Amino acid sequence: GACEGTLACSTCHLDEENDMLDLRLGC
Amino acid sequence: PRPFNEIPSPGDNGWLNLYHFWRETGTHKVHLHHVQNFQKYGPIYREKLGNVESVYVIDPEDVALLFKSEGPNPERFLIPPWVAYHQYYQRPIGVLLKKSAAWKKDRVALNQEVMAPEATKNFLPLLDAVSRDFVSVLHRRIKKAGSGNYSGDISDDLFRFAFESITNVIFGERQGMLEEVVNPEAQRFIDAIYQMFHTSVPMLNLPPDLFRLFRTKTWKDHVAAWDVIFSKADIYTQNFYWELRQKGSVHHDYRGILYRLLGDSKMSFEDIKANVTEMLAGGVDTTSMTLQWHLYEMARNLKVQDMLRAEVLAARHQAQGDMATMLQLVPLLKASIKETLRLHPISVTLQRYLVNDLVLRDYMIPAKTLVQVAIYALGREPTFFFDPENFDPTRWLSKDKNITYFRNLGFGWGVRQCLGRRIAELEMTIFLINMLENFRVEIQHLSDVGTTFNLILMPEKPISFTFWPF
Ligand code: HEM
Ligand SMILES: CC(C)CC[C@@H](O)[C@@H](C)[C@H]1CC[C@H]2[C@@H]3CC=C4C[C@@H](O)CC[C@]4(C)[C@H]3CC[C@]12C
Ligand code: FES
Repeated sequence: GACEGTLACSTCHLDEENDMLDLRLGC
Repeated sequence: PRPFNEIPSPGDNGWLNLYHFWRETGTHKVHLHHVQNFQKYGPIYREKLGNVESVYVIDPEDVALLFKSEGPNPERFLIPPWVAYHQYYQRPIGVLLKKSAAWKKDRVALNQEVMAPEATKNFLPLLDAVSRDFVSVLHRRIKKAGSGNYSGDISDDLFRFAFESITNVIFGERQGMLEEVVNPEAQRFIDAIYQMFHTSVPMLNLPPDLFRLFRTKTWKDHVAAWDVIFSKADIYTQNFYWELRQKGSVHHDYRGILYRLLGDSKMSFEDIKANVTEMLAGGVDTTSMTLQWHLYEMARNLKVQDMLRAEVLAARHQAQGDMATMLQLVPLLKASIKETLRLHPISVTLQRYLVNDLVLRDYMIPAKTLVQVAIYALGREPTFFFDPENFDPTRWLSKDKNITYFRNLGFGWGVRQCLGRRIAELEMTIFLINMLENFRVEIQHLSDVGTTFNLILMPEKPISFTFWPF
């Protein structure tokens, strides 16, 4: 979780969430 | 695994490559230069321009590999005139010009206030207020024209709109840039931003040693533009800081990003002020150019405009007027924004310096190499997008989750993606909701408008819209 829970990366992968996923999120 | 030197290339002489680029394509057409290069070399190539060598990629499959190998503190290409100005004139740098641990500390503090859902929900009424005033400007101009109609180039108005918006979310205060009589000093800030970008171009691909020697006039103009940016941003921050102490009151209502950062963050005042400067400058030319392209594509594609209007009207009804609820009921509109950035990116490329050796297309790319993804060329490439010249928002709604794989790159990717991404997306979605509810947009004597590289990509010539009340 590099961005630290602000929906600003995708390193926590376990409309905005949908886009981070194309490139569920743990946070 | 083929060595680096076998990657297709015009040659190893950077100054000769620069010479041919300027002569055949020109500085303001670097996006075309990328298109032509992939057609000449294939899906990967290297080119040394002046002092800077890069590997260029276009395939989303190679893009995926680049971003998977990314380290914790990514670095993109730094604009040398920007760096030289900050170093020489000793200006404090923000997140854009920082690296490693110092970048991370700023970014993490900023993300809490500008990226996180809990922070961004507060932006809605601040951005909605500005968009509603933009609508009123247009209705007023329609009344004055007397024809039930308004035609004009609204690029200047879009710059003012973008400025009102960014200042409202940062400062929690309206600057009055949408009133009939405008603050001339705020207008000077807007103009300087445009100048800073425009004057950056003739100095690209050159070391600072050569700037002042062969681009002395441009450098001087560039320095003057940054000085305006810094003067006014610093005055805004200074005034806000002191007025806060004059009114010394804890607030329960949201007061803006700056209030949040000054009130409770790990950032020093000097880091805060540096970053405010970068947020304000980032806020003006990008969303305004992107919105202009969107309106252009809606005027060019009247069936798509109709579809978007109908979705917005359904969403306003379904939400019973609540903006927060509405923003989850407009998937086609959000897609049309992705689609606008596909065809008309702000950023010609994304770039990363490799932390480790990396294989792309059976070529070994050594660590510390600069790798660039050609965003503009990707968006026009018929092998990666079906009918690329067609403005088709549904393209992004496809259940075929392969068609969209590493395609949405307008705001970059990962931990160092666009810092203003949420602000920009919200500002543009809210703007277009208000516009679609109030007006039909057309272009009389429609013609294809090209693109020019002014550091950011921009329409090559003015676009004159006609607005009808709906
Ligand atoms: C249509 C609107 C915009 C577009 C298309 C856009 C595009 C971009 C891109 C492509 C990057 C590089 C990302 C990467 O390297 O992965 C970037 C970075 C950045 N943007 Fe934007 N941007 C927009 C609006 C804004 C706004 C409104 C702000 C104001 C907050 C802003 C501030 C920044 C900053 C400070 C960075 C550097 C962040 C860092 O290095 O940590 N941008 N933007
Ligand atoms: C004014 C700033 C404080 C923030 C502006 C920022 O929101 C955005 C417009 C900037 C940030 C990084 C910039 C990129 C940095 C690196 C390059 C590589 C260069 O070859 C072309 C310009 C290009 C592609 C820049 C285009 C403009 C970008 C995308
Ligand atoms: S931690 Fe960055 S997206 Fe969840």
